[PDB]
Amino acid sequence: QACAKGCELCSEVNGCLKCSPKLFILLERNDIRQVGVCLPSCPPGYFDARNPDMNKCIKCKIEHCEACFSHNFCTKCKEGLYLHKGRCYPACPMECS
Ligand SMILES: [Cl-]
Ligand SMILES: [Cl-]
Repeated sequence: QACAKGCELCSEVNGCLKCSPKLFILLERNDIRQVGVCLPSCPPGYFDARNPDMNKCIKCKIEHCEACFSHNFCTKCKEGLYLHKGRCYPACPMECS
């Protein structure tokens, strides 16, 4: 008992579905069935979404994006860039040096 270590909610087929709140679920949609792992931190280019119940790694390979709510779609760009449909756009508010 009870699931892969660190896993709270566990499926015989898809593996972990909800990690304990310490950890971050990574859901690698690997061909073809989906499999979850529980990680202490997310892999490169994943944003780590924290929530009171749970944490999750969300793919966020968006240049100059600070956060993604859902897979590769930015919900907050770095200061001075403009966010439009999940992407980040310069310019660039005194002057722009
Ligand atoms: Cl990163
Ligand atoms: Cl923004």
